[PDB]
Amino acid sequence: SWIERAFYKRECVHIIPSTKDPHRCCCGRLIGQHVWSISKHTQLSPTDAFGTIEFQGGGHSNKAMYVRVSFDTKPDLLLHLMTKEWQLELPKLLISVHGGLQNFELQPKLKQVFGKGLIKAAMTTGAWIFTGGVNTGVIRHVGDALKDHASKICTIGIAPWGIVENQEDLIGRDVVRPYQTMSNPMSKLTVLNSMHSHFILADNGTTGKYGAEVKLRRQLEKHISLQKINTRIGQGVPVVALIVEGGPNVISIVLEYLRDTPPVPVVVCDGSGRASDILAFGHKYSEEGGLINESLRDQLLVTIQKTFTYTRTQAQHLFIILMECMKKKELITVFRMGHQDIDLAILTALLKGANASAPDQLSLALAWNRVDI
Amino acid sequence: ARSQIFIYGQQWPVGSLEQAMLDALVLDRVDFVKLLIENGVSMHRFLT
Repeated sequence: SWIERAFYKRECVHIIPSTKDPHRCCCGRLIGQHVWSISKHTQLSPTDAFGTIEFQGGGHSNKAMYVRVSFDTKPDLLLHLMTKEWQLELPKLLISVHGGLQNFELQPKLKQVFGKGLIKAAMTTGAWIFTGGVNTGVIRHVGDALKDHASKICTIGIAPWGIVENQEDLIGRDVVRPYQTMSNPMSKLTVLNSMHSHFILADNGTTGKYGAEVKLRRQLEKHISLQKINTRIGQGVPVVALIVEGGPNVISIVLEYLRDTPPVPVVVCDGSGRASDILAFGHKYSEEGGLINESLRDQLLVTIQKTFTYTRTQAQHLFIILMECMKKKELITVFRMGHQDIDLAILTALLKGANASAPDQLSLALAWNRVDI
Repeated sequence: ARSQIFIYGQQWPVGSLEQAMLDALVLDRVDFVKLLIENGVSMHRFLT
């Protein structure tokens, strides 16, 4: 009963602006299906969608906690909900997995090495994995990694509430609601990943649109990083940023992570493509950070204009954002395929981002029993 | 059966999966039973 009285929610009560399609409103829902304040005029109310999800189908049966919260909630109440109501202890490591919302396929053991890297980095440190929630793209690879894991977990994903499929199926108050892992191919409403543990599904009022979870996730990660652990070795629950593939937005996410106080190290993987490959090609051909000569500059421009299908001015702006990222070249760790898996990267990020002395890093590695790192 | 019948977007009638579960049990089809339990039906709610 504390979840309804502590968390709030918002629902679409607008003037129904048609724009393109007369049925589609500003929130995208049907014109008769109704029941920020700018053009949506949304009202606040106690939540009606929280509790347990029993994932029917999709291999193994797994129960995942969930709660629908407003996008403007303070992160302290969500973290108190995670520590108290969900009985989750304070973790020793935070992993932030970002990537492209479009579905993609990678190399087979690039996928396997990445999955085993995220899985064993999740068990050995007792980390928390932060994904996009829905079963698209990189989070689909994370869910396949968790399916292949099959052992022992806190892999809480944050998704828009309106983008989820069967929203009426997840309506209840502390009631176990069955969910279908089966998704329609044509339905634009995405599906929830079957092998996740918790959900921080956030409603800004709109349905079928993104952007309702990025600010809340970033504020919650900052608030967790302000939660200096009792060990307090130069940091508290240190934050890494795994990037697989990605689009134009993940470069801005990397810029927000690097240009932050305290700085967040960013790790990338190679071979997936798109933004990660241009980041790797920038990182190998960089010389002294921002000192990039003309030939690799217009090579980067033509690869941005070819892979991301952008115009010349958008490619120039993306190269400017790349150089602004590249000013902090020491924080970015690049994993290249070809006996080393992902495991030996997240750690590096913890070691350099912790920024303690080398006796402290040596004692932390001794605690983890990681001689190679 | 795994790659096309149990593909994404396939609508399923209520109670038909338990009938197929019984039919897989009586014909000694171990892999169909493994697939079926994998696709949502539990032994607690089926076996009477």
